[PDB]
Amino acid sequence: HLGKTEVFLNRFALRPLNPEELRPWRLEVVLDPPPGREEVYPLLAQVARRAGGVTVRMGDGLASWSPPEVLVLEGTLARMGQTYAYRLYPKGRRPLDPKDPGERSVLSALARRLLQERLRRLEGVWVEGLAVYRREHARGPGWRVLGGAVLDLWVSDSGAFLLEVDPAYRILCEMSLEAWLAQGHPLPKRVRNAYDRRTWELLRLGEEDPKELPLPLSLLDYHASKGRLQGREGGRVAWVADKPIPHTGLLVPVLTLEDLSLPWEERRRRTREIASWIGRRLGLGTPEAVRAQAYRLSIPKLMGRRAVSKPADALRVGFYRAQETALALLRLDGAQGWPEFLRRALLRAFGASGASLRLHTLHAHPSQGLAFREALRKAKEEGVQAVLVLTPPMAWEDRNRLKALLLREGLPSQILNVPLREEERHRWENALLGLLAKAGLQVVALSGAYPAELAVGFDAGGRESFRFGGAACAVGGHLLWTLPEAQAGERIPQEVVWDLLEETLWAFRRKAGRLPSRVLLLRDGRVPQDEFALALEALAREGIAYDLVSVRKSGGGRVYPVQGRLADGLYVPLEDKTFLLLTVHRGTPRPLKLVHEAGDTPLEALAHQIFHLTRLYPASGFAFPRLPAPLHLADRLVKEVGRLGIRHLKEVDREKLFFV
DNA sequence: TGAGGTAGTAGGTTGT
RNA sequence: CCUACUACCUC
Ligand SMILES: [Mg+2]
Ligand SMILES: [Mg+2]
Ligand SMILES: [Mg+2]
Repeated sequence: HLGKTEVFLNRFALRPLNPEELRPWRLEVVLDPPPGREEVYPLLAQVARRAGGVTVRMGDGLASWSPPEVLVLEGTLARMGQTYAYRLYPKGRRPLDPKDPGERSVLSALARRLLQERLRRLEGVWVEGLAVYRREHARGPGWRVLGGAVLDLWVSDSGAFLLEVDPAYRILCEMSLEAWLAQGHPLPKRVRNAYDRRTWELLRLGEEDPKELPLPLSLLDYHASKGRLQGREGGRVAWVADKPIPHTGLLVPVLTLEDLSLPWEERRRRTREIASWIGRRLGLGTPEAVRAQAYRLSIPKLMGRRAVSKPADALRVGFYRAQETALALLRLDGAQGWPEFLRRALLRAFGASGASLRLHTLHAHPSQGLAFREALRKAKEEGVQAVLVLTPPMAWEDRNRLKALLLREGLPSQILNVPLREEERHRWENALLGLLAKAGLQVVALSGAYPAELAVGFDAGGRESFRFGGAACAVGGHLLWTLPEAQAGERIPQEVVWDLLEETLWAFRRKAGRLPSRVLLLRDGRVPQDEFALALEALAREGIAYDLVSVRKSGGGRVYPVQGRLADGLYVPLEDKTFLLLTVHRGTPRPLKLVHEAGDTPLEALAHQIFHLTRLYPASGFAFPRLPAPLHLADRLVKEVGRLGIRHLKEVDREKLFFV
């Protein structure tokens, strides 16, 4: 199993803190008028920033790595109107212990402030936050592309600086939203006001006069009175958007699509060079790239009717559990009837599978109106389970409407763009897999022994002020989804998690004849304090064992091999109850960083299962998703519900995956 | 709307 | 940490 290797990650070990840095200067803060119980953290922190030097926040005070005699121990900070005045008092020096978690926390704070305060005063270039840009990758007429490392410098257990490096580019332009438009470039989709820092969604140009424009004063007079039209020359009008709003000599463009990924090996090179450079110029010593041992993991045994290397091959071999089913066709283009090949391809797959299938054809059209909805009612009534939609590229709005309409009839839909050709294999072969998943068929499954019988993933909606908390089970070592719950933010209500979970327990109970022994709980991103409290409590009582795991996409940094190829499916244990995974294999892989939040399973065992769940995804076809099937499924569910409403999911079978 | 990835651009979860 | 969108590559 454990085909052990050794690969170092994009971190670096540097000189151990000196005695002085272990004894930071302590200061006291006297801000009058006294802040509100609620207005402290953001204020008390902007006071340190104001105080100058490498100083951070120290609980109810400040802590510095700079002699008080070079700080601004008096001044006045302003936050949200009120102008409170501050006053620092030098109050000794307390020794800090890196061995302690709580103490080390502030030292690492100072260390980041150090890195920022010392990088800013280099003859180099910009320093946008944690970022740094040495050279220039390109300098076209109107745009400039500078390249950089994004950095972080913290303190370890032993008390030595740790410097994490990761190369990154930046697209910055000089020309105005007018000189750039006159230079001969199409209208951007994003603009940022040059008096402020707020941005807009540039909709069009205004066929109106600046001076004679009626504002809610005079348009050209507004920006004039505010002294914004000095040293410049406002051009023509422009309808920005949040309902339009007048605004082009004052606006600036946000370049993105207009006007290259770093090669895998050519990235680790620039990573070390930037390190040698940041330690040499900052007097932090010779960077010792931190290496770690990895483990090649067991290959997944994905199996249709017969074992298979990828879900797409399940089309010529057969499905894992194909039941009798009938699909439908909806052409929003000209012609009628299934294309010859899409039919041959389906009958073969269902031939192999052994189940019988009947292709239908909807002789209706959306434009008919309600006549159209009954065309569906009749289709469903005749036994149709899912419908393939051949239509030229639709608009987002028209797309959701049609999707939502069919769902209101209990018919998931897989869209496929009419400009189609037989030799576009991957295209329509995936279209079929996606249709079939939506129909309720289990394309492939996993052969093997896994610690948990049930695997559920939780995520959170998007868009509008509110989100949708949602989860989706995976019965036995078939997949299904549950009815989501609209919530205020990203934290999922404690009893909402439980109820969502309970549904998957009971789903499993329906499939097997018994409650699960053990469940694998996968939360997308960080797991807000105690959002799984009520959940894990219950599982305990009900005598079913568990494992919670933060699956984080960002923050896994990089991981390069000491020498040779980078193997697919590396298990890279890090600290305690936390490890990496490079679950996939053009650019440079971004490893997932998992964190065992509760349970007693060996990390090696979790990593194994998690990695295997990767290949369980139905509409994947010729490539597997980066995270586990359940977590990836919860993502899309949550996404589509938030996209086109929860109101439609009412009459939709939970075993049908409409969101894929 | 074939799907997966990584790579940009914004804006901003939770709990400092 | 996450929520989106856009562009390139790949089967
Ligand atoms: Mg999330
Ligand atoms: Mg997500
Ligand atoms: Mg799909």
